[PDB]
Amino acid sequence: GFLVSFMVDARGGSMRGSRHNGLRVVIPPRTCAAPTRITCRLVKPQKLSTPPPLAEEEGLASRIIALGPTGAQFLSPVIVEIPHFELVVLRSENGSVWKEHRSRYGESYLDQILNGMDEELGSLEELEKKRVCRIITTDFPLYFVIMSR
Ligand SMILES: [Br-]
Ligand SMILES: [Br-]
Ligand SMILES: [Br-]
Ligand SMILES: [Br-]
Ligand SMILES: [Br-]
Repeated sequence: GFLVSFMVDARGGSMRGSRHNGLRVVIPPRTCAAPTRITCRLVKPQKLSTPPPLAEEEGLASRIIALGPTGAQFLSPVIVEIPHFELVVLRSENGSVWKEHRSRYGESYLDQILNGMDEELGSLEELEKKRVCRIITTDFPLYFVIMSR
């Protein structure tokens, strides 16, 4: 099931998914007060009871991302990079409603978010080229998914 599964604590850590094709979770130092097992698994939209409702011009650009523990709340933002097949990040807190995810910090504060971490994050153009989307979030909802429009 799980593409990513690792223990992390206040020192921070990260793990690349086992398919080694862009999926990656970065938990910077101090974002995580107590020891936590961080996970990620991908779900097929049909496994869902309420899939993302799309308008005519909208499609899914990724599989549905389930980050664990569901509902985790970090002390500062964490980074999740997701491969995709305009791109918007949708999230569903408990699986019933879907809304746009917007990082209220965003890409201009990436260095501050990383908090000294010895991790190399590539630019947005470098992510474009690799077809990878970077989600900056301070919590884990039941689902993320990348949507095109
Ligand atoms: Br992976
Ligand atoms: Br990777
Ligand atoms: Br606190
Ligand atoms: Br909805
Ligand atoms: Br954020």
